[PDB]
Amino acid sequence: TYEVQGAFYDSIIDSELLNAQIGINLSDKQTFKMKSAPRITGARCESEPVDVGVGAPIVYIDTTGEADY
Amino acid sequence: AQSATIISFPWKVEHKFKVSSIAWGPDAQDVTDSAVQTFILNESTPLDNSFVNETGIEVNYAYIKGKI
Repeated sequence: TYEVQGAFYDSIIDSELLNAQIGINLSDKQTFKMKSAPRITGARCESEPVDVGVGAPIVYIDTTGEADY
Repeated sequence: AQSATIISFPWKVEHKFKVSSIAWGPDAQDVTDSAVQTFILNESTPLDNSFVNETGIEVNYAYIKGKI
């Protein structure tokens, strides 16, 4: 989790003072969270105890991250 | 084939016959039976009877004999 600081600067203040960060206006403190990578937590095959015939075997894979694609 | 056979059936002694339609389900089964139907073979209405092959000692329910 990072805290970011916004700012603007003009030619009035040089690179030096920019490094010092005095006279340059600064933003209020806001911290943002980094969404974790897609994490796998459990992989397992399972179905009902097959009596006869062909039955569908399911695949149970468990993930615990965060994404959209 | 919906038809089974008893190869040596007792003679003159009746019998109660039931046929069961056993099913089978994924977890278990269940059976529905037909109504009882008793029958006995006698000297009335046999068929497909072409097994009378003389052998010289003809043992029969009506007589036991030996012929040449």
